[PDB]
Amino acid sequence: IYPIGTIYENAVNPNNPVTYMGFGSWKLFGQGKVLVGWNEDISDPNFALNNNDLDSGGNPSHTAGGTGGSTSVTLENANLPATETDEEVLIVDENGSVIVGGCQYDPDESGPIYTKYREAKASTNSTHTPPTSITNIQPYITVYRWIRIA
Amino acid sequence: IYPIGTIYENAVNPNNPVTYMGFGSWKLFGQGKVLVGWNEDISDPNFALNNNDLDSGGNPSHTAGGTGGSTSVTLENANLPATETDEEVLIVDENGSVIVGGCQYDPDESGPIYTKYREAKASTNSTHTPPTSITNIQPYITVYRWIRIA
Amino acid sequence: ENANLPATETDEEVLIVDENGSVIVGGCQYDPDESGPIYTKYREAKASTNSTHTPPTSITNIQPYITVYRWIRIA
Amino acid sequence: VLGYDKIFYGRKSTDVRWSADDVRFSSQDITFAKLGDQLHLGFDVEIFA
Repeated sequence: IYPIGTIYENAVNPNNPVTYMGFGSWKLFGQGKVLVGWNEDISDPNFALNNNDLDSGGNPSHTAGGTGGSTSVTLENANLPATETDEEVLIVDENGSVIVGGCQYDPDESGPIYTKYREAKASTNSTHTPPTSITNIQPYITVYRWIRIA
Repeated sequence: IYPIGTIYENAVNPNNPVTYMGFGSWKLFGQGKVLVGWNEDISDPNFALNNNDLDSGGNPSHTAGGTGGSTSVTLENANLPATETDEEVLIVDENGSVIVGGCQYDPDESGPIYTKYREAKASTNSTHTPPTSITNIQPYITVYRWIRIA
Repeated sequence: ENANLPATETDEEVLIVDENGSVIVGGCQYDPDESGPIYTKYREAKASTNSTHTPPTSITNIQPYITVYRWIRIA
Repeated sequence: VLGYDKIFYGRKSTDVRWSADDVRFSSQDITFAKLGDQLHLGFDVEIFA
């Protein structure tokens, strides 16, 4: 009924296919992996070609056991959309209609001035650069699955 | 013992599932897919009307033929946390402390004429809308599925 | 959520506020009349990017996959 | 130099001052607050005082 190298499971017991199922003996195939159909089509990225098996040319056969996916994906500046600031703020360019001035006609001393710092790249989130990486998956049907050897 | 529609597959062998299962015929399924629950839970996220599953009015059963999501995806502006750039930057207002000046002595054009350009919106990573698309594939061993025709 | 983010730096330059800063707003404008254009590029503050964003929309995870009824035999 | 604002040693430029003499100065500005004694190790002559 259950061919060579079973696709098999159990939801409950402690033990192998020998004690509970009783015909054969088992181990967990795909531990932490989440099963997906290996199509004769080799394309769809985590559904496609084996992350164990591949040719010496790289070609993984349409074939099973192949791996895809992992726990935690992180957000790097390759991942972000374009955006605008949320107001009118003064950026730095040489057509500008507002001239910061060459120098102070400033006969006094203590009438309050500023130091507008050097025009540079305007830094967001550099306090936490690497920060949070959200979980990329769906809720678990996960149970200790002993897949009968044969 | 195994009606058509129970968990229906074969783990390794390239060939169909008849050649072993020895009862009848079995037809391959799961190509570019995965086994998720469609629960009797009717209002559950994936369990109500599977993609092809609908009434004309939209109502399937609480039932199968399921689909949803894909591994890699990325943001639109409304996908973005609440961003603020660290070091304190000036912006437009009518309320401010910083006097611009609209005219002056710039009697000598000879001063360094440093004119930052207009008040505006500051583009972050404007180069690309198409961010990095985090794989939502989760650790996944592609396992062969030939579903039982009966 | 605003924790999660690469650090970012705006695609061209603009004026931080540091007390070593090169450019200078002057001790005051020289503002003889009202006709010399006033303004304020206003006091420094946080930057604002997407306060149109409160908590956002959330891009899906689970991948196209048969949603079926796992049949566990009750006992 | 001495000044009403501060007692300070400015950039004290050398070589040929060009459009890039400006951007050459901005580095020494931060170096005034650097205090690390390394910074750009400026070949363009300057003094912190």
